This record gives sequence, C-alpha cells and structure tokens, in this order.
Amino acid sequence: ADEERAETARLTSFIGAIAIGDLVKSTLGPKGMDKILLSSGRDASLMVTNDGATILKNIGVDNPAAKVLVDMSRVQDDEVGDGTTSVTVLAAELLREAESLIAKKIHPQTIIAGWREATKAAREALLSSAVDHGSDEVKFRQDLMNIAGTTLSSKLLTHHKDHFTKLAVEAVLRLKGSGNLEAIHIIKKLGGSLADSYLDEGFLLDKKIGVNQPKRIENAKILIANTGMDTDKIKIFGSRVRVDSTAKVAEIEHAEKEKMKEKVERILKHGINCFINRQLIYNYPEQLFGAAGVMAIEHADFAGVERLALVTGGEIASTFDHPELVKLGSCKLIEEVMIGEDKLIHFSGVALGEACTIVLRGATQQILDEAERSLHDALCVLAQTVKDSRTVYGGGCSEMLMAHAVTQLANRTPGKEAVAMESYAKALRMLPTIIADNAGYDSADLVAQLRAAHSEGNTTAGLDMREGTIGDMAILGITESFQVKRQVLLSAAEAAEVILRVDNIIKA
Amino acid sequence: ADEERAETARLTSFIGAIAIGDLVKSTLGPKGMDKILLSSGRDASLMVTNDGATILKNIGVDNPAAKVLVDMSRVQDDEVGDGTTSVTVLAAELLREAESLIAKKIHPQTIIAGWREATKAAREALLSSAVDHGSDEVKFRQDLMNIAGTTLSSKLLTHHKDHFTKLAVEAVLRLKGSGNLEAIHIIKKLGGSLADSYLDEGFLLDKKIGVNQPKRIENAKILIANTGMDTDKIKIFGSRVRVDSTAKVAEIEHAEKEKMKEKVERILKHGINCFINRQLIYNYPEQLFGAAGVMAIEHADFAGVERLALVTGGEIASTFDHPELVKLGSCKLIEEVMIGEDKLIHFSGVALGEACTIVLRGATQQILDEAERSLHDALCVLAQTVKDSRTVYGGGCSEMLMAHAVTQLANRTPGKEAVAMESYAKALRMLPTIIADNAGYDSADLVAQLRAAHSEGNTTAGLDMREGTIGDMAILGITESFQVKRQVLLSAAEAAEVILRVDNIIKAA
Amino acid sequence: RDKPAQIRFSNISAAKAVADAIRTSLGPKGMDKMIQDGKGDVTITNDGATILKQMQVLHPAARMLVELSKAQDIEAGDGTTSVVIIAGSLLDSCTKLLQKGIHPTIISESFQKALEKGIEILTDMSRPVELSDRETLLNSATTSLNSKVVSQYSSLLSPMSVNAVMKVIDPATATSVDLRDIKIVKKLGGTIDDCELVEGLVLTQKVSNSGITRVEKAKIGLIQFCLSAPKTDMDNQIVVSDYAQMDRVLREERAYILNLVKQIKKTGCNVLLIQKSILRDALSDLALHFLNKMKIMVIKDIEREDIEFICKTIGTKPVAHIDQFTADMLGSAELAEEVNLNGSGKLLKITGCASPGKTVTIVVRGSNKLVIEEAERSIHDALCVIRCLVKKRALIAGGGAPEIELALRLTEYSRTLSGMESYCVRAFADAMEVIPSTLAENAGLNPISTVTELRNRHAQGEKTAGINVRKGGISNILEELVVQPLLVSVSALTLATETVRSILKIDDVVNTR
Amino acid sequence: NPIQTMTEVRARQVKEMNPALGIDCLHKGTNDMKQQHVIETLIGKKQQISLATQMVRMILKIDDIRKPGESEE
Repeated sequence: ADEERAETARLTSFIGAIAIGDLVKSTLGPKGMDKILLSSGRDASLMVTNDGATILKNIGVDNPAAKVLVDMSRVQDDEVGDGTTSVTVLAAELLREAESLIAKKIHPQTIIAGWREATKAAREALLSSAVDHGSDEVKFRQDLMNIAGTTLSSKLLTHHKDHFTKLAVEAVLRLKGSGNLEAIHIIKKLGGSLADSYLDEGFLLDKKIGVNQPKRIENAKILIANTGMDTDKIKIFGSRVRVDSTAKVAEIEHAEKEKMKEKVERILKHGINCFINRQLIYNYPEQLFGAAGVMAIEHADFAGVERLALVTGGEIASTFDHPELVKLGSCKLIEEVMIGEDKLIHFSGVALGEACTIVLRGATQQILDEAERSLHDALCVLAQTVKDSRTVYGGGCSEMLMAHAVTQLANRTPGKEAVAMESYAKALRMLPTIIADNAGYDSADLVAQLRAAHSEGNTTAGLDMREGTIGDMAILGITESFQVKRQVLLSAAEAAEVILRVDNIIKA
Repeated sequence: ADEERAETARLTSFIGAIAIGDLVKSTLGPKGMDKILLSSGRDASLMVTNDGATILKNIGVDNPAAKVLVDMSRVQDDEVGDGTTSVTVLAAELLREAESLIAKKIHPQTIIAGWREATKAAREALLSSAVDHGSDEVKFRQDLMNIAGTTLSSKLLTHHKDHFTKLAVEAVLRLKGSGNLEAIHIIKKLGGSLADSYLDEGFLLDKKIGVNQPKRIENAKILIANTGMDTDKIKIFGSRVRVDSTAKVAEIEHAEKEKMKEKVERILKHGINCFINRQLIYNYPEQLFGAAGVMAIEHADFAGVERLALVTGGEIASTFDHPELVKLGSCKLIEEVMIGEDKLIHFSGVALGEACTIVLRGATQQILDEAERSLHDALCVLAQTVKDSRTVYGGGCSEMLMAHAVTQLANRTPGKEAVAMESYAKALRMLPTIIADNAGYDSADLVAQLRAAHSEGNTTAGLDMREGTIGDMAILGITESFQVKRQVLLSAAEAAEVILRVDNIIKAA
Repeated sequence: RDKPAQIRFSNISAAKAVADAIRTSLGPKGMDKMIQDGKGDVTITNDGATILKQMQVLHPAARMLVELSKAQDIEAGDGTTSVVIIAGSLLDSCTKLLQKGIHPTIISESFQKALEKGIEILTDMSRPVELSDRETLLNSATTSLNSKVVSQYSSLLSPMSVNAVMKVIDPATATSVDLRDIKIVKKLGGTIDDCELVEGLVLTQKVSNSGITRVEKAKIGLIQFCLSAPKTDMDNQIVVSDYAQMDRVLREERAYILNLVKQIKKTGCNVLLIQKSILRDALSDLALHFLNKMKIMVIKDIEREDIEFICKTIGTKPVAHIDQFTADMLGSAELAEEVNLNGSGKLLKITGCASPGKTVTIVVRGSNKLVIEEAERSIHDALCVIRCLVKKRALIAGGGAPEIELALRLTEYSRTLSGMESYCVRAFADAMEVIPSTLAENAGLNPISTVTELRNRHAQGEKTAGINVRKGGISNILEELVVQPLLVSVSALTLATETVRSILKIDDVVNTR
Repeated sequence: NPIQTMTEVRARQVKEMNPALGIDCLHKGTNDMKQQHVIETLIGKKQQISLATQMVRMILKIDDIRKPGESEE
C-alpha cells in the first residue's frame, strides 16, 4: 500500500495534532476565552465545550497526529487531570516548534533529545517552584482548596465549582489520599433549584408506586440481591414452551402470569421486608408483590447500595440462595415522595459517614456532568495532592519560569540542543500568550519580562487571565499539585517527540 | 502616488532587503561563496564576487527599501571600508525578526524601541570585547597586520594580500600616529607583477612626459600648475587665440610661441627644475622646459598633482593665474624609474614625512583595481585602527558574546524592548550561522556551542571560517578591530530601524 | 485562524438576517406568508410571535435563535419576539467590536455590562402595579388578549385568567402561579362563551359514550390494573383449533369480567383513567364496556396530562386488580361530571377533591379546537402575562418600545463605565433604537418616514417617553395598555445576551462527526 | 490598544476635565499632555477642527454629483 515520508509524515504530524491543540487551548490556563463545539454531524444543535476529551472524542481522528494526542492527552487527563488539553496543546505548541528545527533541519536526534532533556529541565526548573502547602491538614485542606479550585477553573460550571471545591477536598480529606469517588456517590437528577447541590442521606430513586403495594415501606431491612425478573422469572420450572402451532398463542399468554407469581415465592422464604432487585416489573405483578409481604422496590441502583454497604455494614454478594449470604443494610424508612410531577423514592438510615451520596440538580445534564469531571480532574490532581502537596504557582508564572530557566539550561548546557532546549522553552510561555490576548494583556512583558521577573523569586506574583493583570498565585490560588505539571509535559513533549521521531507513516 | 501601508511596503521591504542581505551574505566570509556577477540591464561580462558590495553596485534593485542598503553598503564601503556585506545582512537579520514582529502584532515603533537601547548593549559588550591592541607600535604593526588584510579577506583577492598588506601596513606604519591617505599616493599602474605592487617613500607620478624633460633632479623645484601652454592662459606675452584684425589670427602662433615661450619664463622663472601640470603642456614650452632643466609633465594626475600639492608642499598655479606667483612643489628627489614595466616619476624630498606613493602594480588590472579596492578599505580601517588601536573578537566570537550579552540583557529587560532586544541579539547569534554555513559547516553545532562558549562568556574561542569550526580569537588576525564593528553595529540596525518608522510609502512610480 | 472569524461572523451573519427578517411585528405590517418550505411544502403563517417557534432555520447561530425564540416564550408567555428582535441588536455591535480591536472576551462582558445596566434602567421604567389586583391581572390579560387571538372573548378570558390565577395565586413579586399549576384543558363543543373556569380539577379524557356518570359519588380514576379473567390473566387449557373450542374461550373471558367491573364500581369508582400500558391487554374491550355497564368513566390509553394532574390535585395513585380490590390510592372524588353540550366532547369534571391549594382547571371550549385554541393560547398567555405580573409586578412599555428609552440611557452608562466595553455598550446602546423603526419593516412603498423618528421619538421625549409601537400617537411608551410586566423585557435581554455571547466563544471549526 | 488607551483618558475624562494630561504622542508610559510636552496651539486645534470638520461637509456642497461620465479623468 502506501508509506508517508519524512517531511509529510512530520507535516501530517503537525497538521491534526496542532489543530486539536488550537481548539481547547482557548479555555486552557486561566479563562479569558472558551471553546464552543459546533455539532452539525450528530444533530442540529450547539455544544458549549470547555472539555478537551469532548473536543477530542466528538472529533473523529483519522490523523496519526490527531489519533495519538486524542489518545495520549485523554490518558493524560484520565490520570493526571485536565490533561486532554495538556498533552494536546503543549505538544501542539512543540509540534509548531518541531517544525522549524525540522524545517531548518537539525538532525532529529537533537530535536528529539533536546526537548527530552528540556522537558525534565522544564519540570526541574518548575520543580524548584513546587512547594507543599500541605503543612497543616487545614492548610492542606486549603491546599486542597486552591489546587482543586485551580483544577475546577476553565471548566464551565455554576455552583458546582463551589460545591466540588470543598467536596473534592471532603472526599480526599476523609479518605486521606487518592482523590476518587468511593466516599461520595454521585446520583444526578434534574431538580428545581438550578445551581444548588446538596448531600443525599442514603440514596434516592425514581418510581410511581400504585395498586396494592403501599407507597411507603417503613423500618427498611434492605435485602440486596442481583436476582430479579423483568416480565417473567425463568427457572427450572420457569422454562416452558407450549407453542408448536397457532393454537397455543392464546394459551401461552396465560402462563406468563404465573411466571410473574412464581419468583414472589423465594423472597417470602427470605421473609425480609425490603427486597431490592435491579430489574423492572409490570403493574399486575406489582399487585402480586404488594400482597406478598416482602416489599419489591423496583429497579434498585448499584451506587446507592455501595453507599449503604459502607456505613450500614450491608453487602452486595453473589450466590444468593438465602438472606444470610447478603449482609443486611439497616435503613430507617422507604417512602414515595412527589418531587415535581415526577414521583420519587428515597432510602435513609445513615448520616454521611465513610461514604456519602451526592445528588446534583438543574435543568440539563451538561451543567451536571462536567461537574463530576471537573471534580474528577481535581480528584486526579488530588490523588497527586496527598502524595505531593507541592503547589506551584501557575498561570505561566510557573510555566514561563521554565521558559526563563530552561533557556539558561539551553544556553550553556547542550551543545547543539541549545536551540532545542530554547525551542522547548518557547512553548512553555506560549499558552500564557494565547491566554494573554484572551483577557487582554500584553503577552510580551508578561511572557518576557515577568518570566524573568517571576524567576527572580517573584514566582508568587503570577499570571491570571480573567483580567490582563499579574497577581500572586498563592493568593489567587491558581496552582495545583506539581505532579499535575510534570507528567503532562512528559506525555506532551513525548507525544510531540513521538511523531517528531516519525519520518515515515505507513498507511496500509 | 500610491500609498504603501504597513505590510505591503514591509514585506516588499523584507523580500528585497533581506535577499539583498542574502546574496551579500552568500559572499560573507572568504568562504562566503563566490557569486557570479550577473548584471542588470548592461555589462553581461561577469566577474565573480566573494564580496556583496559588488552585487549591490553591479546589480540594481527595484525595491526602494533595498535601494537604501546599497547606499548603506556604500556608507561602510566608502566611510568604514569593510563591514559592507555585513551591514546589509545584520539589518536583514533584524528584518527577518520584524517579519514575525509585524505580523506578530508588534508595532515597528516597539521594534525600534529595544533596538534603540539594544544597539549599545552589543556595542557595550563589543566595547567589552573592545580591548586595545596596537597600544605598542609592534602591536600596532601586527594590529594593523591583524585587521589590515582582514579587511581583504572576503574581498576577492586575498592572495597577493601577502605583499599587499605588508605594503599597506608599512605605509601606515610610516604614518606613525598621523593618518594620511593623501600622503599615501595611490597609483594603480599596469606592468610587472602584482607582488610587484610597490610603496615609494616620497611622491610619484604614473604620468611620465617622457625623457625629453629632465628625468632625475636633486633639489628640484616642482611647479604645481593647471597652467596651460597651447591653451593660451592670461598675461599676454604675444598674441593668444583671437582675431583683432585681418592678420591678427596669424600673429597668434609665433607670438603664441613667445607666449608659450614666456609661459616657460613665468613657469621657469620660479627657478623650477620640474613643472608638473595637471593640464596640457605644449611641446615647445615642454621642450623649452626640457631645455631649461625643467621637467614639464603633461596632464599630470589630478589626484597626483593634488597629492603632489599636499605631500610635496606645492600650490596649484591657479591655472597660470600665478604666472610667476605660485608656491612651488619642492621635492629634493626626482626619479623617473620603472616600477612594473612602466617608468614612473618618483618624487622624494617632499614636504610631508608621511608622504608616500603606494604603487599598485597590475599584472592584470582586474586584480590591480581589485588591489586598489582592497587597498583603501584596509587603509580606511587602518586610519581607524591608527586612531583607535584595538580589536574585537570576530568570527561570531564577540557576535555570540554580544548575542549572549544582549539576550541575557534581553532577559533582564524583557519589556516591549526585548521583543526587539531578543530579536536583536539573535541576529548577533544569527550572523555566526552565516559565515560558518558559508564555511559549509553546521552552525547549530558551532553557534549553539559558540553560544555555550559565550554563555560561559568568551573572548577567545569563536567560529573560525578559516577552520570552518569554532576557534581562538586571541588576536589571531581573524580578531576584528573595534573600528568596523561599532560602525556596523551603528549602521546595520539603522536601515532596519529606518524602514521600521516608514512602513508608509507613497509611490507615484 | 480564519476559521473562528468567518463562522463566528457567519454566526453573526446568518443569525442576524434571520433576526433581521424578524421584525414585522405588532399588527398589520407586511404581507402574509404562504410558505413553500425548503422542501416545497406550502404553509400559511401570520402573527410572527408564534411564527418564531414555527420558523425552521438551520446553521448554528440561526437555529439558535428559534431555540432562543422560546426563551422569551418559555418562562413568560408575553411578547415572544422581544428576545428574537434583539437577537440581532447584539449582533449589530458584534461585527464592529470584533473589528474595533475589542476582544470577544471584552465583547463577552460587554453583553453582560449592557445587560446588567439595561435591566437596571428598565426597573426605573417599570411601573410597579399590584400583583393580586384584579385590574393588573385583567388589564395585563386584556392588553395581551387584545394582542392575542381573541379580542372579544378577552372579556371572558381575562377574568377567567384572573379567576384562574387568583385561585392559584400565591401573592408575591417572586415566582408564583406556575404553568404546571393552572391546568388548561380543551373541550369540543360549548362555546368560548361556554369556556368554563372550573375551580376544581377537570380531567380531559376519552369517555365511552354516555349513560355514564355526570353525577356525584365517584371514586377517582387513574387505575393501572388489568382485570384478571379466563383468557386474560388466568390459565385456560381449552385448546383453540376447531371454531367451537375457539368460541368457548371468549365466552368464559367475556362472562367473567362483568363481575370484575362490578367490583370496580363496588370500590365507589365511577371513573377509571386506565394506564396506556397493557399488562396483557390490560383492560380488554370486554372489560372496558363492562366498566361502561357500571357507569364507570373509563379511558384506555389515558393521556399523561390527566395522570399527573390527578396526582397533583386529587392525589391519585393506581389501585390493584379488583379481585385484589384496591389500596384506595385513588384520590378523593365526588362529582364525576361529563359535560355534554350538544353531546360534543368527553370531559371529566371532578367537582371537589383533594387539591394542592392550586391547579385551577379551566375548560376551554368552542365550536372547534380552532375556536378553542382561540381562547386557550389567549387565556394561557393571558394567564402568562398575569403570571408575569404575578412573577414581576409592574407594567412597562410593550412591544419593544422601552429598549429605545433604554437605548439613550444606556448610552449615558456608555460614559459612566468609561471602560473598553463602554464603547461596546455605546455601540449596542444605540443598537436598541433599531426595533420600532424596524418593526415597520415589511409592508410597503415610500418607506423612510418611520425610521429616525421612532429613534428620535423617545430621544425627542428626553429619557421619558415616546410613541407607542403597538398603539400609536405621541404619548408615554410605558403607560398605554400596551403594557407588559418588567419580566418580559428583562427576560429578552438576559436571554439574547448569553446565546449571542456564546458566538464570541464560537471559534475554529469543530463538528461532532 | 486604541480602545484601551482611549479608555485610559476616557476614565480620566470621567475624572479630570480640560486635561493637561492625555494619551501619549511621545509614546511614554505616563500620559501627560503637559508633561509629554505635546504642545499645539489652541488656535490650531480650533482651526484644525474648523478645517478638519470642514471637508466632510463640503462633499455635500450642491445636489450635483453629476458627471458627463468623467469625474476624475
């Protein structure tokens, strides 16, 4: 078939990945600008997207440049957080920088190993600016406030940043390391209060309970089972087929009613009031469950059970022949509440504790979903933050110091990679420029004098573009766990150096 | 008249003037490669240049911004001598910067702003690389011999420079603190060898009337004159050209002879043994000077009769307006003597002690006028080198030094000024690329190492286009005088800065 | 690159012409649209307040404005064009400011700063009028109803609108009297004269024929239960091949269910709203007519409207199979009334019931649904403008007129800000003079007499007043009886501000595959 | 920025009146029209206005833009 050659393979390396690098960087850093994703292909609509992966994934990747950075920077955001922009944008800037060095054509080993050493030197120079705010657990709480508060930025939210500013702290603070969600269960519904988010005791669910099954189930013993039916319950006797012909059509529709009545038996053997099964029923069986005495709460949810499992002591286990093999969560009450014109059901019996349930509210899910991701990217950096509390004061005040300091490491240290560690230093100030015009400040004195200035020990005073002014990134809280600014440069320059190493793209 | 706004003129400014900085940087360095001279509109006959000033003088350019450089080229080439191809490229080096800077939204006001201060930052670093050599005469001897022939390096004929620069330093060695290039009589004269190019102590004339006027004289009085003979100057000795009557036109000749003959007298009656005329001498007064013991040399060199007036102590006759009255040139020695293949009239005992005649002897005039083109630009630097005896470390050394200096200053400045000033010292770093890439050797190796070398700071290791690699500037002779650099550092950024204020160009052409 | 500008310009371009083709508004202007579609389908459209939603436009910012067209309509229900007419008033300044050396960010808060100060001044020109006042309800309805479909039946609808709101009124200058609350139901037959305000919950269902309950003593509907019978929920081993044994199955199926429906009437039920689902057939057509033998109002496949309102008002839940009888989760009902006025229409009226202190159910009638919708959308928007006056208690200049008052005065705040966006404000502060002259757009010959005057008509009236756009004659724009609560106009500005500010962040080229 | 430096004295003119200090012709960081020492006769500025505001009106002179077809050649 086909083989793409050095120039074009390096050109094609620069066409798609720099493109997708240009898309999200409008958002990245501080916010003087945002990105909007036009959707004409999947629909006729608009998607406001500050989200790297969204712009990465919703744009199909045919390009060995774009496929990589869409693949790389996603994993970058999947691990470090806010990394869909990181690898993509930073490499895109470097793929811009790889051009000229390849264009003026140093042999690539320079362009390869120059930034290789420089990416470290970048990290190194910025590893100097990395400082733990984890001094006190309340200061680390505040270190979790500014680091997560920085990670929540540029990602469109309403009160969700304020909710998940502390709740990202709360999750990793009581878990004490490894920012994740096992301790707060996110159950997202559309509520009346637009920006408001609140704690969910136990967890809540949706259903309308009519007929004989009472609308309320009191003193709830949750029997946790993955055993459930939909229309019917098939089993040893539950497997029967009457139809060889056109005669049994009217008869075969009779016995389906018994398969509705047969499963109701084995749970009465268990005798436990609340029986949670994950699967739907019809109403006529609901009429059969209501007279059973073992309450069928229709379509239970997984996360809320894990919520109960931690604080109550209950369990979701396998091989369910008996209640004994299932540890029983003890819940106060089970009620049908009418919330809006939708009728809801709620479980209780716990107060916060080891786990929690978080229930978001609003008109649409676009405000709800980006919250847990902006939470997640915090969680990723907050997984970094307990390990390394180092909070490096950013906006490019962290980034351009590398541009300043690596230039020092560029000038003397490398022989022919001086130009490379210079070329790598260029991208380090480059988003500070494209975010400077977004908030309307001189890129130059910023990316030129201030990188010298804030490298004098002015690292405090730093780059916040909502404004066009320089400000302290300890007081302005634009900063994160410095592991967020390391692995990104690594898989960024690499993803730039991956396709920089590429002089042939062989297309089969 | 059509108004050129910013990018229209400015791109047109770049494309010509940077390419004007290119075919000249193609000549930059002795291993700046030969450019066959393809002339524009006339003279298909082709020299091949290692010096871009030729191209600038040979090839005309339609770009007005490029029409500026040739003059700035000639600024160096005439005023400063060497630095000619170089003043053109460094501007282009700074123009390549403003390529971005303009399209990079930087207004040319700012683009000048840093380069305003940045010009001295390199100057001052090159004031730092300015160190006085030649503080001793032997130093001055070798400090000349340093940058004398160094002027001749890129300039196409660096070979007879062996004999030439020795001549060139000796005459300026004779100057002894007082630079006089008119006391050096420059005679480019065919015959003999090119290593037969010569330096007389005295004055000299390439003009020889012949041997029918006294050839050698001691204690000779030279009349320095525009005085005419068949030309019929003032003060009638007998009828000059006129018709006053029927036969008055006939009374001319015989009494014009007497007029020519008493224009011997007036001229002779100075007591001269030599009459040197920047104008015609008729054969009878000529030979009647030859019969008077007077050497009458016809239409003797304008600059010669002028330098003979300067070096020998002579006054021009005011064109015979001093028939007896003009102060003579006085040179105790008259020598009609063959340098090369031609008898040349040598004058010693002249008024000036620094008075000398450098006789450049063409074995061919193409090298001869080239010797003379390589002669004076040295002498330009030499008189500079005389007045300021000193060097600066070339071959990219002080370049990268200034580069690492101004850039790290562009690193401590870096306001609007560094936007120019980082653009500034990069040119100081980019010219080291030019000579080494002219040398056909990787600059990114050497430059970025020369960077490191001058990021350590350096006066010594610099890119030697002779070696094609980084090498010592100890004053090895590739260490340049502070003379040209300051001028180029002054002159180069100008044309850049000059076009920087005028992007607006109104063209009725 | 160039990619952001063009499409963002196109976002300002393609949406503007749509927003520019908008303003014919307020009454007799232009000529009717009998619309061959982009597909060729021919469609007649008038009174473009509704045509906004009806308009089908593609392109990212252009379809945005139809989605922005409901933005005024969704919450308010009055002056639906107010956001769409200004959808291009911001796009006015958009081009210039992008071209002025002003950043889309500096243009972004520009919309805000112009929005912030705009709704501020509108409060000064908002004349607060009593939230519960019959007039400020009636006249808000009237003025709207005057512009809405029926100008005569207004005198019926306006008090019914008042009476529907004043029933559900939660008197406030904040959110009250929601749209989920007031239940607006339609009934074939009667008249708009016979359109009946009904305080109690009236479910609109398909009731089988008559000889059923118009009378008292009914246990309410909304039942999901099937009737278990042989050949329904019960096993019959009677095999069907021969016609006789195929006949034996339906007869036991039909003979049994009539006892079930008696048990359903035994519950006290004269009404069943039957689930639109089917447990098998759920209630068969055997069961349904047997229900009609018991005078039980029964609709198989009932609408979702009477499912939730019966939960909202009567507090009703499904009850079990009637052999299993009921949990009596059916809410309290007493009068089950099917109005037959000339027999037209099936209307379930529950007079007295559980009620959430709310949900007036107004039966909207007429000779036809067209006559009905003459009242319904009118009474709705009458309710709405009343709701708007319940939402915001005030009446401002109607029809976009106050924006020209807001025009001049925002040009003053163009100076007070003294910012880079003060220029942006300035460009848009003069871009709110466009609508009244532009509303005149489309009709006819010798145009220009309308234009700069409507600009000046407030300008000449200082910051006080100008001609009304919907009425006419030199007067106060504000006090006309063309009047809308402050909500409608501060809504419109808030709505167009955002979606058009998204354009500023619309950049490059990105498309979901 | 032509908008921001105009915004500069805009805020300043929302503050100071008849300012001796205004934006930079001399291109300084401070903008003081007295201490930039940009100095122009108030006659000239006045006359300039009179002269600068002049031409634009003058293209309106009579109703005749009418040309034989040559308004320039």
